[PDB]
Amino acid sequence: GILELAGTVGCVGPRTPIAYMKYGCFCGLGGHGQPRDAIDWCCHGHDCCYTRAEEAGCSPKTERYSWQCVNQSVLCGPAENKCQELLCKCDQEIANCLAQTEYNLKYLFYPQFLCEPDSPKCD
Ligand SMILES: [Ca+2]
Repeated sequence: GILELAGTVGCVGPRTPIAYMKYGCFCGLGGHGQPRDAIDWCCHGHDCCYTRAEEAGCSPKTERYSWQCVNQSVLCGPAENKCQELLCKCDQEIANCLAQTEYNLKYLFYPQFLCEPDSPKCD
């Protein structure tokens, strides 16, 4: 859920999870176009992961799962069901992806209407 997502990102990265609430073309609700930078690419991959999760009958925004932060690393506990395993994997992935990125203020609160119609395909 959003709680785990915020927590996992906060656990590994150098900045507040809120820094990615509205950034570039993909960090934030929905998203399309050309990912503006490394951070935006992390969000694109995360959007893709969440979509796969949603198609599997999971609820990315609220489905709770067990995890732990040890030495700034996300540990996904033994998953009970597939959805818990998938979501933790998704959040763990974006948290790791964002950890070594540089933040570009020009993309903070970037106007979504400037984002192109075509987006990169999901893996
Ligand atoms: Ca998004």
